[PDB]
Amino acid sequence: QSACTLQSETHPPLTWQKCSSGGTCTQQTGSVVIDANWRWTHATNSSTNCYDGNTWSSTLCPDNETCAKNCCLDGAAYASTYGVTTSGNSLSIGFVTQSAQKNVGARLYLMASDTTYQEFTLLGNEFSFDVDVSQLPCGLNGALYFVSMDADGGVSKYPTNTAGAKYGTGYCDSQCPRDLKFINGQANVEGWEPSSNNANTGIGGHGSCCSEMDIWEANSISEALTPHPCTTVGQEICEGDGCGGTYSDNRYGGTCDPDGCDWNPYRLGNTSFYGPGSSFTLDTTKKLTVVTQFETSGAINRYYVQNGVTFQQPNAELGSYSGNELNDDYCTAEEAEFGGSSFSDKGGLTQFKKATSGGMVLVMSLWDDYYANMLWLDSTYPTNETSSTPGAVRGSCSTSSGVPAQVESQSPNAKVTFSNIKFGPIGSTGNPSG
Ligand SMILES: OCC(CO)NC[C@H](O)COc1cccc2ccccc12
Ligand SMILES: *[C@@H]1O[C@H](CO)[C@@H](O)[C@H](O)[C@H]1NC(C)=O
Ligand SMILES: [Co+2]
Ligand SMILES: [Co+2]
Repeated sequence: QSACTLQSETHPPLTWQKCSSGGTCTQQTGSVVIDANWRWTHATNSSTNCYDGNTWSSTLCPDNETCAKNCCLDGAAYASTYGVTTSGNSLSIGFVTQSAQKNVGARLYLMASDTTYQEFTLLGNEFSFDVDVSQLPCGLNGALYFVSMDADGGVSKYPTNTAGAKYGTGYCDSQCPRDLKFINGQANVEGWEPSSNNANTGIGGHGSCCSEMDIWEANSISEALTPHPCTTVGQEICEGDGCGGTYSDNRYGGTCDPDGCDWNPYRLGNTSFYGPGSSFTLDTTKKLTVVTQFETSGAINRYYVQNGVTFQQPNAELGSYSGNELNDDYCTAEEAEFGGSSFSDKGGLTQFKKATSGGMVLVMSLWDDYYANMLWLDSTYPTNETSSTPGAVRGSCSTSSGVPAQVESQSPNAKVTFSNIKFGPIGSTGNPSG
């Protein structure tokens, strides 16, 4: 697709700190851009929609190529349409925003310039941020994560995409998402099926796969840390049910691991570590700091800080694994005790290390889950299981929780605030900010 300018595109600014082994940090100035799926897609020479509700224009978009030629993405009113605001080093994302229409959530990328994504090489480094999850109830996910996207949003590989990173093109993740309206400079109208339960979405004939590092998927009740390897590291189109992932009949057929090697302290047995109020180690009514370290072995270490008190990732025991480092032994024991072979089929942390060794794009989002009600994060899942089933209970939310229409109606003022991002060599991010 191309870009149109009926609505101006001004990326909300956002600063962050780049830290050095020598003990100082310096401020960087970036900005955030909203993903192309949230934008108005219209004809290049008029205001006629190419996509509206959950259907495409049969005349403007008779096939994927013609559609991309005829159609453009327009600019975003970040605050009044999408409930997205920044201030200095802080980003806030509202849940439901009512303007001329209702909007739910946002998926945003950190930019290096107004036309390019910021890339981060995670391996050997650590990533620190502060988060307020206090306004996130059951069924919501305030996510901070990385994916192996192209810095230009795909423009160099697919010149029929001229909109680029400036308009949030090129997304991919470990679900091989098929709800994307444009992939590889072509629309996704061919094979489009509107969502049975969402007036605004559907599933197309193509998806977009890449490696995904879920640093933070969380609400006020539950939080998880999850790497997801893919057999192709970077962004790659997939075909229909061959995609696998949540959007396909079979989730395990494809090139990505959609489950991941997840570390959720509640799921692993420490039900007192994280939750609302003073009965938990980390009180989710208050801001907290989350630090994630990518040691060169390919293992992942984690610690938290709240009110000046530091806590490592809590220790877990699972099969023959004992510790608090997310390593090969952990992931293997997880598969043995909780089930599944997706993570190891896709090459585990060794394959994942290929993603963290290269550049990844930072994503911040707030979403509700039209497929599984976020039960996989904060409830018992599958819902027919009980606590006797190992790993079934991931959080304290009811198995009835997280119905999108219900949480949208009941908690429209929900929001997440990410702030004070700091990145650099392991051991460096706790030093003074410049
Ligand atoms: O927060 C950012 C998102 C970006 O996709 N990360 C999702 C992870 O790839 C894991 O995804 C899922 C794992 C299990 C069940 C799921 C059910 C519905 C949707 C997603 C599911
Ligand atoms: C949970 O983890 C915290 C922090 O490591 C620890 O102090 C606490 O004793 C743990 N509780 C349980 C029940 O494991
Ligand atoms: Co095709
Ligand atoms: Co180690």
